[PDB]
Parts: sequence; structure tokens; C-alpha cells
Amino acid sequence: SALGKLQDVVNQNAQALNTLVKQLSSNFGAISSVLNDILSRLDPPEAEV
Amino acid sequence: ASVYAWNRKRISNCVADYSVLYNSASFSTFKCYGVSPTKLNDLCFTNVYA
Amino acid sequence: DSFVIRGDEVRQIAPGQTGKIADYNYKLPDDFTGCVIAWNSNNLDSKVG
Repeated sequence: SALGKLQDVVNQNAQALNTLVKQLSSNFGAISSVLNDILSRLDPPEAEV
Repeated sequence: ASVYAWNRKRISNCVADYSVLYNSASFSTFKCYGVSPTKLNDLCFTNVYA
Repeated sequence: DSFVIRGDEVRQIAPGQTGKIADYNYKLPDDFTGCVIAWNSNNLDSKVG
């Protein structure tokens, strides 16, 4: 744990990137989190929503 | 069947042409909810029930 | 835009509708602005024969 100050910065940046990548898996109230599924399932008036 | 004893039929292992359902004018209401009616020929399904 | 249709087909003169005269007779855009006007004309546009 001698080099914990640099490893803390590395871990924080990697964890922020991992959280940002993980947020793509959330649908945020939509029917799916995948854009291709919405674009292949729905007409543009409701796929827009 | 009556609505209290509504009949559930499994649909599996078939290729389905929904365009004869869209292009027929015999249906007074043809309303789809989680999917567009015209995209039904472009998708694959399981657990289809009538 | 004036035309004559059935009584159940007046729901298809709207943006974002799926239907028969919407696809092959008269289509409204999704960004349509304006007013649709409909009234019954069984006394004028109908004959007993």
C-alpha cells in the first residue's frame, strides 16, 4: 500500500469509465436498453419516444 | 370459447406471414402494443400465444 | 384536401396511424399541423341502388 495515491487515481478513473459503460445497460424507463431492438420493433412515432 | 374460459393455443415451430393479417380489411381493430405491425415479418419470436 | 371515405376510416386521417387509406390512399406526415374535418354525408353521397 505504499503507492496507494497513484493507484487511487487509476482506480477512480477506471471505475468512472466502468460506470459510464454500465449505464448503457439501463433502459431508463424505455422498453429496452438496446437501440436496434427499438428501431426494429417500433414505428418511428413511438420509437421516437 | 367464452371470455371466462378463454382458449390459449401455443404457436411454435412455424413461419408466420402477418402481412395477410395487416392487409385484410375484415378486422375492425388491429392494434399492436409492444411492436409495430409492419415489423412483425422482420422479427423472430417464441412463446407465441393466441 | 377533400375526399369521401367510410365512417370507420376517419380514425386513419391522422399522423402516426396504421391503416389502409393511410398507406395507399392518403397519408399525413408525423409533423403535420392543421385540422381534419369530418361530417356524415349519408343523405348526399349514398343511393338506395
